[PDB]
Amino acid sequence: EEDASQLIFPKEFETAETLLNSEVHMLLEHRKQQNESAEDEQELSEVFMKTLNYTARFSRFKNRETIASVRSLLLQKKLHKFELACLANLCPETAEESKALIPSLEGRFEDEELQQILDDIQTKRS
Amino acid sequence: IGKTVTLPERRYTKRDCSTFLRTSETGIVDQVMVTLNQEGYKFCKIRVRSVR
Amino acid sequence: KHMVDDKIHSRARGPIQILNRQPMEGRSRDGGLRFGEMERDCQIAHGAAQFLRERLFEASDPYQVHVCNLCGIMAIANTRTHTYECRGCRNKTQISLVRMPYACKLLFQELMSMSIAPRMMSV
Amino acid sequence: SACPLRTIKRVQFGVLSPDELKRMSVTEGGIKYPETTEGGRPKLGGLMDPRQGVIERTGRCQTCAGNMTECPGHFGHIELAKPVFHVGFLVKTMKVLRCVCFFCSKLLVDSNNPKIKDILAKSKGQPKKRLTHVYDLCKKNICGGCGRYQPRIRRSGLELYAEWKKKILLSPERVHEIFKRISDEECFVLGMEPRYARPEWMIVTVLPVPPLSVRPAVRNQDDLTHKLADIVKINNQLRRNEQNGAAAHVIAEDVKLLQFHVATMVDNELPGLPRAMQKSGRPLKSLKQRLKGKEGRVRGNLMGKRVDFSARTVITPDPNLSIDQVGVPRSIAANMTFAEIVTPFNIDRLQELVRRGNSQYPGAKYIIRDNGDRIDLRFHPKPSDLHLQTGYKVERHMCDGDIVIFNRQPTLHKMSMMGHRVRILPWSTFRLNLSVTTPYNADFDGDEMNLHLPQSLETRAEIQELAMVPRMIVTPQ
Amino acid sequence: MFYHISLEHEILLHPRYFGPNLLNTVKQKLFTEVEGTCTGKYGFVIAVTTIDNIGAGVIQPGRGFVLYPVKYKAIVFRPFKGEVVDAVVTQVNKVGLFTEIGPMSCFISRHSIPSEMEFDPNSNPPCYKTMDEDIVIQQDDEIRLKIVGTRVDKNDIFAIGSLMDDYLGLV
Amino acid sequence: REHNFQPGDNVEVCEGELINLQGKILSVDGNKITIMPKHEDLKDMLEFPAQELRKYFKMGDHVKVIAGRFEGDTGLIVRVEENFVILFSDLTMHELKVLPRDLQLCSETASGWGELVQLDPQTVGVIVRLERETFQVLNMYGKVVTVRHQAVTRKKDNRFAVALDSEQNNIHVKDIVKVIDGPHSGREGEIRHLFRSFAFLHCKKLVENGGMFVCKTRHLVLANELIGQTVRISQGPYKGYIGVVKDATESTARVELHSTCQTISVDRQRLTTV
Amino acid sequence: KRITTPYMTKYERARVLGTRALQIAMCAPVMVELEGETDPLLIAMKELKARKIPIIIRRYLPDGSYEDWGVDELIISD
Amino acid sequence: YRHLALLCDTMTCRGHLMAITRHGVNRQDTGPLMKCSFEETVDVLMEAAAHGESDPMKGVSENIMLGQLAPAGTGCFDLLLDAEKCKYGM
RNA sequence: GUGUGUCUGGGUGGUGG
Ligand SMILES: [Mg+2]
Ligand SMILES: [Zn+2]
Ligand SMILES: [Zn+2]
Ligand SMILES: [Zn+2]
Repeated sequence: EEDASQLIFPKEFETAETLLNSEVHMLLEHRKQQNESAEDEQELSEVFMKTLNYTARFSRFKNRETIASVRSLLLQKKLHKFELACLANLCPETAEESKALIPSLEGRFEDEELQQILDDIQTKRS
Repeated sequence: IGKTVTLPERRYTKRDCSTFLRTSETGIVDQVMVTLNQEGYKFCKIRVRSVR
Repeated sequence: KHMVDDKIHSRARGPIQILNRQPMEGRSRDGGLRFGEMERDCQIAHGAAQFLRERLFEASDPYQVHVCNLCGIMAIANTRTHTYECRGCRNKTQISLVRMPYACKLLFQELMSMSIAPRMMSV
Repeated sequence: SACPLRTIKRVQFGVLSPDELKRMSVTEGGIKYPETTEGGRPKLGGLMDPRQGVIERTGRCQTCAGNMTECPGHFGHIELAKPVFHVGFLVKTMKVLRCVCFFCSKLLVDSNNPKIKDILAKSKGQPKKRLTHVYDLCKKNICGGCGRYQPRIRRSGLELYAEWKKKILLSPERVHEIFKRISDEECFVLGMEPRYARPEWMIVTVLPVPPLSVRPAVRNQDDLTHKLADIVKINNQLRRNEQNGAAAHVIAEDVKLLQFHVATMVDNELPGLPRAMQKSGRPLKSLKQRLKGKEGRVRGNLMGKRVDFSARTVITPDPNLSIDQVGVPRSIAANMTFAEIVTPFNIDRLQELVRRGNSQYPGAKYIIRDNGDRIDLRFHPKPSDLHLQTGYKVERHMCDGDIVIFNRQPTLHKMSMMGHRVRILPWSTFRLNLSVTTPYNADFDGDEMNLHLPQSLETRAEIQELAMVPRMIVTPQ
Repeated sequence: MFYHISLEHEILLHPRYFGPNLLNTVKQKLFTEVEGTCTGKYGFVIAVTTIDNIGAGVIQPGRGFVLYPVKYKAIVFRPFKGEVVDAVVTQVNKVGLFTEIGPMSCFISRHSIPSEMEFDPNSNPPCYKTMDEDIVIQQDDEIRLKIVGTRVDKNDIFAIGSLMDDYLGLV
Repeated sequence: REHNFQPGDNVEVCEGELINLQGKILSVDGNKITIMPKHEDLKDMLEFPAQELRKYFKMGDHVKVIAGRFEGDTGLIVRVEENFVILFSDLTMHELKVLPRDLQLCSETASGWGELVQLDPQTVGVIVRLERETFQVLNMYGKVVTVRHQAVTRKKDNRFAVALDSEQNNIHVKDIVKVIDGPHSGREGEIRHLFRSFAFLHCKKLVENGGMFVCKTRHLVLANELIGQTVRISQGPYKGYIGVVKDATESTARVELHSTCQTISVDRQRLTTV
Repeated sequence: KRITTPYMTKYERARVLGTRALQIAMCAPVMVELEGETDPLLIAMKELKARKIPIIIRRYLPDGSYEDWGVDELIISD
Repeated sequence: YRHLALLCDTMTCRGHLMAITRHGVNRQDTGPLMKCSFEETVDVLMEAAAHGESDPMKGVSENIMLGQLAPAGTGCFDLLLDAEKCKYGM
């Protein structure tokens, strides 16, 4: 019943704020570090480290400064947080690829401006 | 009174339908009679004696 | 002819009636005693609400049914297969276990048989 | 049980919608076969459908996988060839019928009118009261809409006669047709909730059938199942007659008998109409008879019910006991038990109580472990089972000093049931101090008394703090 | 996918933990309980590092336990439709392609793929491999694929993915 | 032929200006339904019957297999074609494809384990398939044999089963054990079997190959007569009294005294039989 | 602002003794030095006299609000 | 005098003379379940079903039928665990 | 080298406090 093209979300999931793949990578790293700093905890589950290394493989950035900067720039335009995180994790090579990737983008943003921000985030990629 | 009823269809060819003494009651069996009822089946009466 | 031995009776847990799961009647059938309406009146007069709750609900016929949260109808629960469905309003998640006397479930089921919908909700 | 346990904040009442009943019933396609079984096999679609509940002890349900105790039963439904008046909502049916238009199917007084809006605004807030004033003011003749004059509705048993003053027998089909097209706002201002009680739902197009828990069997059969058999036999006869015979008089007679059968299933105390008298020489016990009586369901099983952990024996005097003490026979104390929670403080004592067994009086009966399992001590379990650990619950026999509630009928006033402390005594009578004979109004000429053993420590503490004999020497009356 | 969404959980606490470290025991119990769920909707949970507040401890009548309703922002694992996610593959069957996202075992059907990719069982690793090795779909490589479906079976979190769109993979 | 269409099955429309619209069946009728299903964001009501319509379940849901080779299996199908339908099931790992005729939402469920039944007074078995139509129970030699509820002659399990091994370990009912050797040995298992030389290994996983194994227990590693007899009390305060023992323990016994209504519990050392 | 009576009713005492006894029964840590008493009820009464019962009583006002009162905050009936 | 006063006030708190019968007691908005417990259980329940009357479960009788702790004496309040007071424990 | 099914549903009469 849920659909991304119309950008329709349930009542609960709409109000939430989406965080990037690098963001969950950083939070998982902090959680793992304080787990190493924990007060004699039990062994962790396979699902946690599985997701952790999956986010590690999906990672494109490692420094928090760039993450803060890209989060600052990406909220300037009316780009929804789900497609924002999708673009941050994906980062294709042209605007048409982004348009064909998420079908909600079609019509909302012109190809020129979308290609501009795509080239900008690709230059900011390290 | 030990009474068993057969089942229509091993270890359990019959079902036990025995009559037991009343749970709160005790006594000495003092008179047991066996006879035939009106229609010819076996019919028994057992008198239990309890000194109070 | 009246003796104490023919009148003494005790019951802790034993047989129950078939229709409602409350204890049976009589000491010949080992049934236990009736906590009647005036006993309930005296217990609320004490204010011993917990003792009254235990006597009526817990000490007689404890039971628990799963009820849907949307509509107040009892939902199908398959605990071993670990699925709970309120077939009738297309719900499988908003199901809540509710502790009630078996007599209350019986009464609500006959009311449902009478076309009355005793929609019970935890909201 | 993976569902969140919670209390009931409120109970909403209403009328089950026919489509809701259809999508609620486990019996897809309805119940069509009066026969309860086929050669001993429980027939699906019959009156002992295995989907509805559990056929026999140690049997499993089909709708759920619960056993006899676990399964709370599931409902079936019968699709009726023709609708019928629900005898219970009959007077409500007449009142709504006279309130609304026969032909226009609109309110006899328009809601849009400002003065009528003011009249209902005085009565907004209460549905039954609003319906009462609406009925009182219509008690009009003509509708606005069409100016056809409304008839007068009269009842003769179960059928409805519409008298224009051509007197016609108002069939339930026509009433359902009238009620179907009434608007929801008209329903609300009429005094009925459109969400829960739509006008077209009192007329029985679909008859619910209860689970097997409501109508249990031994191979005797509950009379409710007998009425269901009669209803479904008449319903199948009506279906065949509509399909094949199509004679209006036999259809009308069958519909009259169907109305009689469903009404007698609901209420078997109709004046004038025949009693649903069985072939056994015994009148029926309908649902209304199940609920209404003092020995019925509400007053007989909900408000007051038979309880476990209770004793009764005659009472005799005993001046040596204190007023708050009660003598208890050995057998009575050895029979009922108080579930004690195992602690390291009492682990050794409770282990000894377990070891002594149920045979000797100062012993125990059950051991409820932490997992909810109980082990009986009459079966002589292995000592590995008898090893107690903290958190277990041991159902020790009633020892001295135990708090009991001591009740004598008739329970007139607050002192009719009082907390007492147990003192074990040889003979078979409860013993009382002579002072407590006055609050109980108890004599010693064969008086019996009812003992109650509170099972939880919370209940014991509240009886100790509220209902003990010293705490209630002075009465507030 | 990764939403910082509030989640509500109820903690049933034994009275033995009613000590000086009562609330610490509450937090530890919440961490131990909430992690690893495979319920149909909410699924896997990532909320160890975040708590909003712990509600008041209501003593249930007749039971020793206590209710601690804890509000906290959490990270959910739920299915969705019409979006494409970076993925890494797992062990692949002959006709059906098994890909993995975190611990979620995704699936792909054979004929839904465009014809530029076909299975080659004669290849030594049994996996979706192209003839020209242009894009190799095998265990532990970076790819892209979309998800439209949702699946539940006896509280085992499941889904089916699709790759009808072209040009996806190392992008 | 017959038109055996089930509620819960989805259909598709071929003709008209309403092509490729899928909706969930909400009611069932004999031949002419004129149903009003919930299509995908359709604001217009369509009343079209089931005669032309074909049974195609929607995207990603789970279906059940009634007939065919996968009889009673739950399948999940994602394919839109007339004669090609593909599934990944739970009983079967090796991928085969099943016909849409054997796909609906029937109540045959093959998701299941460990239920105990008796075939001999001593020998027991572990069931693998939990169905109302085929009770298939494994046997230790590595086969599958069908049984029935009325053909099994159910006997209550005795909880005195203490299986024991050669590594000098100690294990009872509801215990996890391991084996040093085995293809899929070394996993969690629940042991409830009444014998001393053999013990079954338990898995709730796929039941074809990697969910059952057994080998001999040499390699496993860790992690009354007095009732009714007439007795004479020859000692103690109750000396000389005559009774019949009702409940007899190893130490004490309960005696139904003939001379009095009381039933006393006396030690067996003070009981002398007739 | 709390306006309910500072005294603690017999019903409040009965309930708080019962639940404190139930808590001590399943090995909740005590709040008073024990002379050696065993049953939870007498120990709970000892805590009550010591005013060391760690339970907040939420008195529900008829208007739907409430007033949380600690057992230490209330005054013993005896 | 308190019990006489309470009887008189209860049966005169609605303006009219509330007779202690089926005719006075069951006409108030006390709730369908309490009224059904008192008298004419079937009539009250059918009227409630017709009018969609909801029972707010604020009386003792309703909670007694549903088996829940009544709003009576030992159930007219809640108990909350004083977590701060638990910090003195050992 | 073990172990739970305990004839329900009505009616009539008598009796105890
Ligand atoms: Mg008298
Ligand atoms: Zn529902
Ligand atoms: Zn069932
Ligand atoms: Zn009109």
